Amino acid sequence: MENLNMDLLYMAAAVMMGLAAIGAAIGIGILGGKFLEGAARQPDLIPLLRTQFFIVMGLVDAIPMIAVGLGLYVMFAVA
Repeated sequence: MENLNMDLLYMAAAVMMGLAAIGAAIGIGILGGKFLEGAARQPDLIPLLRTQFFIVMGLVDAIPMIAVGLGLYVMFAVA
């Protein structure tokens, strides 16, 4: 109950920032890897900046899961 509560809040964060933060990780990797291989043959002036949008597309993916996993981790510390 008290134990189950810490179990609930633990596995909640692992379903949360497990799921998205890895989806983030691969997309920064996939998209931002390929998108800079667009920037390379071009100058790295303009399409280096669009390549930001893509690694950032990844960073935002993990953000609400790491902040909710933070809220779940602080709630674990109470429980």
